[PDB]
Amino acid sequence: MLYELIGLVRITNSNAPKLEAKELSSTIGKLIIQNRGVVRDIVPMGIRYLPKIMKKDQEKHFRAYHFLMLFDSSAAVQSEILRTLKKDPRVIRSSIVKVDLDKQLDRASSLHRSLGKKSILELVN
Amino acid sequence: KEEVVKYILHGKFTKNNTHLTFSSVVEDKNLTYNDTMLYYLNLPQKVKISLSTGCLGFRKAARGEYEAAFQTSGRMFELIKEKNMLNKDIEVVMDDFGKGRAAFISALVGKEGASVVKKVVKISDATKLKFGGVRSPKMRRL
Amino acid sequence: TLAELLGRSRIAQVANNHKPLTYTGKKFHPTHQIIETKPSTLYRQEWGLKSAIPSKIKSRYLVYNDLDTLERITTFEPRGGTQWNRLRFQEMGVPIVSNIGRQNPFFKKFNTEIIGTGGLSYSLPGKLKNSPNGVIQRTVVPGRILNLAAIGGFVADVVFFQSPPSSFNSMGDFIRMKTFLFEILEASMEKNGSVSMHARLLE
Amino acid sequence: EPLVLSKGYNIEEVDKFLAAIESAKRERIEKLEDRREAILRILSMRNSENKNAIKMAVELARKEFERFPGDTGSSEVQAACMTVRIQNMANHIKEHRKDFANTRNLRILVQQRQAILRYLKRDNPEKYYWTIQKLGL
Amino acid sequence: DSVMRKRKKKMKKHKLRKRRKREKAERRKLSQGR
Amino acid sequence: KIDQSLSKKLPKGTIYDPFDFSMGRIHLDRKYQDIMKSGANPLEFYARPRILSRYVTSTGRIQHRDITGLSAKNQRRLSKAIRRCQAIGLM
Amino acid sequence: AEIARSSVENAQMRFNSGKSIIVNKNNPAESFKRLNRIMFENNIPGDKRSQRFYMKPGKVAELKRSQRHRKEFMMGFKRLIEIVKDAKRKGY
Amino acid sequence: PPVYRLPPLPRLKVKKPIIRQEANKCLVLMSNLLQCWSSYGHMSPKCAGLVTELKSCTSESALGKRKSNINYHAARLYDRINGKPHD
RNA sequence: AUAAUAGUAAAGAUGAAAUAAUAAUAAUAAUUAUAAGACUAAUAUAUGUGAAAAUAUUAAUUAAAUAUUAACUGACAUUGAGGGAUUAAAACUAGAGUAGCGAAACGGAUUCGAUACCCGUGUAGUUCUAGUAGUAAACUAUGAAUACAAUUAUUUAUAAUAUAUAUAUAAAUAAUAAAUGAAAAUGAAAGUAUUCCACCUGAAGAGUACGUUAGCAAUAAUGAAACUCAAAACAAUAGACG
Ligand SMILES: [Mg+2]
Ligand SMILES: [Mg+2]
Ligand SMILES: [Mg+2]
Ligand SMILES: [Mg+2]
Ligand SMILES: [Mg+2]
Ligand SMILES: [Mg+2]
Ligand SMILES: [Mg+2]
Ligand SMILES: [Mg+2]
Ligand SMILES: [Mg+2]
Ligand SMILES: [Mg+2]
Ligand SMILES: [Mg+2]
Ligand SMILES: [Mg+2]
Ligand SMILES: [Mg+2]
Ligand SMILES: [Mg+2]
Ligand SMILES: [Mg+2]
Ligand SMILES: [Mg+2]
Ligand SMILES: [Mg+2]
Ligand SMILES: [Mg+2]
Ligand SMILES: [Mg+2]
Repeated sequence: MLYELIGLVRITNSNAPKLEAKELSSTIGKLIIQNRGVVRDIVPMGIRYLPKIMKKDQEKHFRAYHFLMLFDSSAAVQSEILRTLKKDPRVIRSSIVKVDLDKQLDRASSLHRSLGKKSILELVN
Repeated sequence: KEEVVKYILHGKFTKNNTHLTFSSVVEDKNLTYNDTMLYYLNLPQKVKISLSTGCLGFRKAARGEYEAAFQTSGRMFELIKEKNMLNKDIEVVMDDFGKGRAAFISALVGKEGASVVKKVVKISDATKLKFGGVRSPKMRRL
Repeated sequence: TLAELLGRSRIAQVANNHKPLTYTGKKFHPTHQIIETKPSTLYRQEWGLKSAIPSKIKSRYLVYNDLDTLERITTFEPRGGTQWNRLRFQEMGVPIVSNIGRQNPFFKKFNTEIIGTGGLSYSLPGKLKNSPNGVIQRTVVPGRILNLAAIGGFVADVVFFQSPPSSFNSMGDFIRMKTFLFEILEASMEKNGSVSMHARLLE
Repeated sequence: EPLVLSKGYNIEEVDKFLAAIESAKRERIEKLEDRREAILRILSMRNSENKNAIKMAVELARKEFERFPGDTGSSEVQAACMTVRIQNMANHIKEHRKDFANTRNLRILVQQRQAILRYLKRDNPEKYYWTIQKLGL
Repeated sequence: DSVMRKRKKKMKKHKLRKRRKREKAERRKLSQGR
Repeated sequence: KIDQSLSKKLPKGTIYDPFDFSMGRIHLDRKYQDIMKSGANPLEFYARPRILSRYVTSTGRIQHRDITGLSAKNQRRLSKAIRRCQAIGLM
Repeated sequence: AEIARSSVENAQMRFNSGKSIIVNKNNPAESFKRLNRIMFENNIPGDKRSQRFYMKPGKVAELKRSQRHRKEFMMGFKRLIEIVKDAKRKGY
Repeated sequence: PPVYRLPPLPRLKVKKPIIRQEANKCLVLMSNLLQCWSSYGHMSPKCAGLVTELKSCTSESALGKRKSNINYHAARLYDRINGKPHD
């Protein structure tokens, strides 16, 4: 089951912002692969400012680093990945959402589909 | 240090009464980058002159009228002029669409708020609404 | 059969369209078939359509979309300005040639694009036009400056030696009132069917 | 079972197909193995939905019951197809007590099954009895 | 039923409810032990 | 000198008419006056606030189908996508 | 600190809501009018007015339906009168 | 676009024929004078001509100068313009 | 709601006023900072979806769902007494929860009076978890199914057309023809027909009493008679009245 992810990570360090994001991406990707899963794409997005001053437990955030991870897994695995994301202090907002494979097998991320490229083959070419 | 960046003119205009409030945005010139940026975003304010249209001797019902509201606005403007909080720029905000709101804006436009207008950088409404929330009172029969 | 006669007949001949009669966008060529009457037929309100047309219309020409609608009125507009633009263009006598090096389309599955000109000019470029005074080298045409110049039912790009201040700056945005003479250099026609004329202001 | 695939695939066939592709590429290792593993993970039952598993079970039931390869509406095969869904629906209900719409749906489904077995009994009694015995009824 | 006709029924229902309220202690006495 | 509202600027390649110079033409013009309409489900754009913000009022409200001028289904998809967006941080 | 200084109130502009406008010193009244228009478009005063009391959910649904109907009638009327005007213009 | 067909109505007619006439000159002058007297104290000679103009306007009567027939075309053409089905 | 900041005399309420956990113990308004519940702005049309109750912040899981083709089954169908399951709001029994609202109660107004309408405190209740109960203007006041009948306009989906055209289908929604109807009006049903179930036979008395069953209970279902009238009811008409 192809699940897209959107995590808005924390950026504490000013000079080197992407490090925490990169670590998060590594860890969640590691979890996925240990657990019968297959990460397809890890689309980065920019250091984008949040719409409002969004706050985690005993913290506050105005800017964050955004990224999509487009992975396959079981439902239980995914649910648990989501839970771990919710638990951790270095992400502000997390959101897993299903990508339906009833018609196709190759499906790109939501952003790529919006641009034009339906399958990841198109992106490759 | 205590540097006044700008003033904010707040006006809460309810059904029955107006509340005009002047306040200085006090920035200190003097830690993590994110924390500093957050501080810069939401600078502390200090109240300078509070005012409500009963302060101008309008008792009970007459304080829910713009005539009282207009007078209060004029008094506020006079206080601003005299007490000397006109050196930096001003930011107007409003609430709750009363009669007094209409009076306040008219006062600002006219000669009563002549000295203030030139420092007023931005008008910016901030009325509160609810996306569901607490249930309101039952609609009075009358 | 009747069906064959209907197919032949003059209402079937008018090719149908539901384009707006009021089109406030850019008009590069005619939208609708212009339809004239004779004066006699106008006098008894007959245009060769489904119904009689209102006696308020005194113009002989019109344009239409529907013979009859749900509103119980034919959708028409009493105007045939496009014929006059064509006639003006003919009078001006500036032959349209493709500025791109290509053969003239009139000589030698379906292509809906405009075959050369749309048929505003079937004139050929090689002719001169003599008169009592002599052979006309420069085509003299009166037009109006807008700010571009309106020259005989066409807007045209304009050029000059020096920009005249006395005529222009005296009435800055009432230049449309005063008619100025023009020397039309050439007329090119683009893919969209717009006639791109080029004139020169004479004084 | 451990190497069962979703989407109407078969693991033996998939491997053969991959080998054929490799041969074609050669004509025209670790990485290839990793890609194959990724493909298997994608097409595995345990990563896929329950719906695919149910569909597979229904297909299996049809294969078992079909009195010839073409027939799919055989009263017995219909009953068998109903049963798999009923089992799954029953399991769902056991998880979710107050889901009353889906209990109703289950109920309808077993009523339909009963009706078709009743029909089978009238038409062809021995066959009906055999079907019942198979289904555990 | 029009509204006017309904109003008689409503009134009857109200009267019945009142009677039940009145005869609560009496009803209780009657019910228990017999 | 004169304002822009009371003078119709005829484009370069266009045809005109005597009527076209008039006040009445200008009035007529005044009277008579996208990626989601193009034919792609708006629920691809839930990680694209920039594009979804076009279908939203200055405050943040979603615009009505009378305003936005969409197919009913396509409008509802757009609305869904917007709501998803604001559930996430982005938008 | 240096980084914060460099970010010269960049977020402050985009963070604020649409209920905000920069005043032209030549015409404050114009600015106020524009703000009022914006508020009207967003239906904020009308929303505020609605929120003063509670109305039973079926009753508010009925009201909403009635409003919708009224809207649709008005644009049907507009359509009709535009046709009438066209007919008048032409001669019908 | 979304067309909106009305039901069968008794009579197509503008509900209120607001004429939308221009505001009175005398009233405008009076408002201007009032605005001037807001500024510049009570009665300074900046508004010396304005007062005179107001007086001239309001000499014979307090106001200077003292209907839209759209019903006729709608009323006439309603039965035509209907998409009302046949009898 | 609590706390801090600075700041000054009223604030809050109403038709106008007061009473109150309002305020010279320093409030209200403002700006911050914590917590708590409960609700879900726009989109929205309840369009649609659901058997009906219902059902619009987001996501995931499991379940069910549309159309057209291909193949298969071979009348397996319809309706459905009894029966079964679900069934708004209020109510009740436990155990949490309790911001706002708010029966009752108390207080202030209003009034000749005011056990009210308005205002203030505000308990049950409203919220969740597990149940009980099985009623509502539970309404489209219209039981379900099938075959059929004259038009138009709207959308929605399907197919072909040479992706954007004008076409063929369905589906819904809105105007009607015919037909039906006490009329209002119904309009693919309140038409033409066929099938099956439920129910009605003057008004009062009465969905009352007695009885029985079920429920923790409130109650729910079942459901008479005497006595008394020539009444009682609906659609529409023209007035008078507001
Ligand atoms: Mg209260
Ligand atoms: Mg059955
Ligand atoms: Mg009845
Ligand atoms: Mg039903
Ligand atoms: Mg909503
Ligand atoms: Mg049945
Ligand atoms: Mg409800
Ligand atoms: Mg309850
Ligand atoms: Mg309780
Ligand atoms: Mg009370
Ligand atoms: Mg129950
Ligand atoms: Mg009852
Ligand atoms: Mg009942
Ligand atoms: Mg209901
Ligand atoms: Mg008839
Ligand atoms: Mg009959
Ligand atoms: Mg009707
Ligand atoms: Mg008995
Ligand atoms: Mg009972």
